[PDB]
Amino acid sequence: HHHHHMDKVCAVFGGSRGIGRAVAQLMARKGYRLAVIARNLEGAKAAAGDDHLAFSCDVAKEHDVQNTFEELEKHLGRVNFLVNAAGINLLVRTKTEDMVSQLHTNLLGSMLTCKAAMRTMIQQQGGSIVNVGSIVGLKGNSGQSVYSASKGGLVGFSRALAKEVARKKIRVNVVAPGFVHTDKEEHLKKNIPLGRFGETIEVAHAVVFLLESPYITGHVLVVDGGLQLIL
Amino acid sequence: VFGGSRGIGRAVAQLMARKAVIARNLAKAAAGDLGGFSCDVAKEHDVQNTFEELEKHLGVNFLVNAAGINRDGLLVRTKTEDMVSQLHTNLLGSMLTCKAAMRTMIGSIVNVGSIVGLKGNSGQSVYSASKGGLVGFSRALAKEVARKKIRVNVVAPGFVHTDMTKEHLKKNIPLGRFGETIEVAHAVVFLLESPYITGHVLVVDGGLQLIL
Amino acid sequence: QNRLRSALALVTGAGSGIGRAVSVRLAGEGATVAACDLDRAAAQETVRLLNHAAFQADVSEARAARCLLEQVQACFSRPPSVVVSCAGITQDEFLLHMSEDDWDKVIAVNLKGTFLVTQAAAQALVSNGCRGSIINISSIVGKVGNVGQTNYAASKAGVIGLTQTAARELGRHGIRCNSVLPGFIATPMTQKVPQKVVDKITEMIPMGHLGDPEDVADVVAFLASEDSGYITGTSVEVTGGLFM
Amino acid sequence: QLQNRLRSALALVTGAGSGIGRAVSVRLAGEGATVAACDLDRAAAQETVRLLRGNHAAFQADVSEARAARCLLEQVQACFSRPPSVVVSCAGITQDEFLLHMSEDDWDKVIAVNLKGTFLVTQAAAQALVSNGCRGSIINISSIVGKVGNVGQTNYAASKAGVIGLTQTAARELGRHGIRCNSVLPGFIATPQKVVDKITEMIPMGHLGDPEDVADVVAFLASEDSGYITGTSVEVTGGLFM
Ligand SMILES: NC(=O)c1ccc[n+]([C@@H]2O[C@H](COP(=O)([O-])OP(=O)(O)OC[C@H]3O[C@@H](n4cnc5c(N)ncnc54)[C@H](O)[C@@H]3O)[C@@H](O)[C@H]2O)c1
Ligand SMILES: NC(=O)c1ccc[n+]([C@@H]2O[C@H](COP(=O)([O-])OP(=O)(O)OC[C@H]3O[C@@H](n4cnc5c(N)ncnc54)[C@H](O)[C@@H]3O)[C@@H](O)[C@H]2O)c1
Repeated sequence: HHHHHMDKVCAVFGGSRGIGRAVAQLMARKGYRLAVIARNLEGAKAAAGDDHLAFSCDVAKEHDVQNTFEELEKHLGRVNFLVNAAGINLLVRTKTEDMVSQLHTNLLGSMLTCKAAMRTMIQQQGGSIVNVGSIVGLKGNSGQSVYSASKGGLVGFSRALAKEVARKKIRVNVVAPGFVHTDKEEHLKKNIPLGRFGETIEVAHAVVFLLESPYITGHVLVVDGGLQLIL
Repeated sequence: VFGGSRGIGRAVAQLMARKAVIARNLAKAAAGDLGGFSCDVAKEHDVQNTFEELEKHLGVNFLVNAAGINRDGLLVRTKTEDMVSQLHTNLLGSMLTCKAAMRTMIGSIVNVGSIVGLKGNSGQSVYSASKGGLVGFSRALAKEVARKKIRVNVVAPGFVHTDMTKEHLKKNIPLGRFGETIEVAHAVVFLLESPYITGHVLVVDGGLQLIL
Repeated sequence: QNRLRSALALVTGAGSGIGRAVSVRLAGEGATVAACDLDRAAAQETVRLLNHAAFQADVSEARAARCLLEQVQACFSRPPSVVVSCAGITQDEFLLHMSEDDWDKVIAVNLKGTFLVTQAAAQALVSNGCRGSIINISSIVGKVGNVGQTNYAASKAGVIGLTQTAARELGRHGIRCNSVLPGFIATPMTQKVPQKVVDKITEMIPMGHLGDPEDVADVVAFLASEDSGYITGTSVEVTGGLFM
Repeated sequence: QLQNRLRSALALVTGAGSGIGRAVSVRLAGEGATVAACDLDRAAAQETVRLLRGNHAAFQADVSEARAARCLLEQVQACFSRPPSVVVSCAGITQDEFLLHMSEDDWDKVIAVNLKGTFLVTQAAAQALVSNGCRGSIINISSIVGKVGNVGQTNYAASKAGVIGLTQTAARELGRHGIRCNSVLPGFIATPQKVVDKITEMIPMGHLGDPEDVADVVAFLASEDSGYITGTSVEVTGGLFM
């Protein structure tokens, strides 16, 4: 935050979604000049109004990310906070068309996003990036084989990027949500230590926490209520 | 053994022959001195064109993914053309393999990853995102197929070479110097012949895992 | 009158280093900190920096651990909603030369001490039906190990499995148990490390400097708050990239 | 078939009286390794020897006691004129109780045997191999519980998790001396009813593991084939808590 010039500019990709909104709402009350950005411009415009800006982008396409990054920078300034919360979710059932798709918007989408961010964060020698993953990316889950690879490679990527640019005073962290109420279950919640599914804002606080911890980089902060202990 | 012409792929083939080589470039030289083809990891249709050759030749108890490309470079210097390449080869390439091999085995699959896929490394952003993806992928595939008497595992080797220092990055390694392809191959055959072991990432370490 | 207004914080080993920094951090969140420490002289020193109260107890002792929760609960008329175990020592020696005394000392204080504090605190919360958060300070050494710290790593790795277990049992009661894995922090404990070795580690750390005990206290303050209401049975790392 | 990769190895297995410890002694002796059985019950350890050519010998020593641990290594080097190049710690017990009601006795007994017991054995074995300039492979058994934790096992999970950190440290110091130190993470093994049936359904494979399968990884880690694997934890859980 600040007392005059909003030098705390954050970019939340998929800010119109569930996790994206909770982050964009929480940081707004803290003093962060955010930019709600998703595939739907109208969904991002309403989120921004309900100052802050709104952008339309597709993290899968490369030239669309580089275009938005320059568009984002010119209207708010140099971005020193990045939040990637724009991810989507059997054997011998999934077509190859679906594999490449969610391997580009979940994994490659964050890679291209972090790449465009390092062109301005390295020059300013400051910044902090948080990538939204999952315990499924590490521990895995039945029926979510391809989704596990996307959030799994994000773990190795961020930590590799963390050690690469840490001397530029830039931190790259990971959050690993468990089960959340976004856009059977009672027997599964019974196994969960807390006994309930995680709320959207509960993940947001974990994201902001990593954005504000000046000595935490390349760490996967898991928020699952102890789900990683039962599966 | 996918990518069994060079690297750890041939080493797995040799140790297994002592007790079906699939590489990009014809790959027959390895078959000239091993018991028991051409394919690329990126194209699914090419993978299917290879698994179809298995029924006529043998008719796929063990599957080893050792094919991969590792080109170092910074994230800002790295272009999209190579970002998609390593991902479709090291990650998606193993995903398309385990899928076509799921037609049979109704089995033991070992995916050769890396230590940098779990802990990361400088200048290896894309390669870490590639070898790190097959970690959770194997975890999810295991839980789904373990009841089918099929088990998938991951080998995460450290620094594999002919004790090439770096310089001098061998002094940091507690176990003398670098590891060799043969030693890594002994871990692959181990996980393949070990019951009640699935979804485990065995680390051909050498003490490297204890540090960065 | 802030984030942790209604919270009652029990911080063991709050007479120096992180424990003192945690006490300052939590008190800044509007919490009344019950600074516990083996040395009362250093415990009262923390209270004067911050109604607050000081307590003297040896966490390795079962009698001193039970009575500690008895003295605190009877002094504030309420069980500690926040329990932070920072009581730890270092008796480092090579594996081939480490004595039995060097082993039992660290284990009794760091591992057993954490157990007794976590247990008695858990018993105090459930007895009153009170919800809270149990924060045990482990280390990055408890994940990868470290040269000369055979007894320290075995104690810090034990804290993780201890806290994860407690999080599975106290989850139904409303008690969250978490672990913190800090790297080399600018504390009196790291003052025992030769300056030439500190500089070498400083090079190893990706960020390129030692951590501040307030940065560790920032994590503790987050785990104690309701902002981490869905966070339990985890291991937060404050290493600055070290041993990732 | 293609076994006997331990023909010149002296194997020391603590807690080889029954269960996994006994199964390990069979697997190692099956590969021509001179097994030195060690257990709290002398009769139990001597029984295992009878189930094994290499002129084996059983020893009685409380691994929790520092004296019995050091006397153990001295008797082995006096009976075979050489220190054990293969050391596997299987000596451990379980005393389950809720955290809110776990007595100090339940805590100390588990820690002293599982954690402190492993420490004393690993140390004395390391001191033996280094002082003689011998290369070896130290193996320590640490259940999957000591990684994720389990209800009623606060003392057991902390002890087994401590073993991992204990081994990772030893593997770093003894790396220069050519002594590999690894850890094994077994799941739930059928070793000496309603609770068991629920555990099987939880396991992805759908059944309890065998003590022989636990001895499989042990035979590998102690062999030359695993000569570059040190400070690594191996899981034999059948997919449980992967
Ligand atoms: N400082 C670091 O670099 C670092 C890194 C990782 C983990 N840790 C852990 O974080 C915790 C905080 O350490 P620190 O940096 O404050 O070290 P420190 O040396 O500042 O802490 C020592 C304090 O602990 C108290 N204490 C020691 N044994 C006790 C006992 N048996 N009962 C009650 N009190 C006791 C002492 O009174 C003393 O005030 C430690 O437990 C340590 O293991 C520290
Ligand atoms: N299913 C399981 O019980 C299970 C699962 C995973 C891992 N483990 C671990 O693997 C190891 C092998 O287990 P097991 O199946 O043999 O259990 P077990 O119940 O068969 O082991 C009992 C044996 O351990 C010996 N022992 C215990 N404490 C001793 C001491 N202080 N000194 C000497 N001997 C001692 C006893 O003599 C006895 O023969 C154990 O340490 C256990 O922690 C067990």
